[PDB]
Amino acid sequence: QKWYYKDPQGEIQGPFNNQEMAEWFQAGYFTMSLLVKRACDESFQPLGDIMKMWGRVPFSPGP
Amino acid sequence: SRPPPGLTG
Repeated sequence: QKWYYKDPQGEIQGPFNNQEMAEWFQAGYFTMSLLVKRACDESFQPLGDIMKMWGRVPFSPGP
Repeated sequence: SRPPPGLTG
């Protein structure tokens, strides 16, 4: 549940929780090229690749 | 609400 992303300079920001990531995503700060991962993930992935592979990003909330 | 560290909006 520990999210990281790379900023435009390549610096790794985080960890952030699901709610913080979801808020920033809904506010529009993230393009689908933003590179994200949790500590437990294999590699950074752009949000768009996560969407193409899973149909959703894990931090998106819902029922 | 703060912006994401390393991003500005």
